[PDB]
Amino acid sequence: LADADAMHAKALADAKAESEKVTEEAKQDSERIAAQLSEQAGSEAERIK
Amino acid sequence: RAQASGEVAQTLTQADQQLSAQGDQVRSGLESSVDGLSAKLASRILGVDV
Repeated sequence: LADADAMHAKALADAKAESEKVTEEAKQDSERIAAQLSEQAGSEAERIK
Repeated sequence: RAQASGEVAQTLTQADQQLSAQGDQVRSGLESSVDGLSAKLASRILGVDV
């Protein structure tokens, strides 16, 4: 029971760490997708000009 | 896209105005040119100058 409680604590800690890592990776993604879409917007605007 | 479309529409309107004025001036000049152009065209059609 002590080992299982420690396993649950470790699982929660690792879940927090993994969620933080996933959020950081997703923020970097969101940034890159936003940059790509902004470049596409510029290309479309210049084509129309 | 909307900003570029609006800018393009404004440029088209400004052209339709200024270029229309330019065309009016060029038409004024062509009005003087008509006499000589027609005279030479008739001369070529008939032959023997005139």
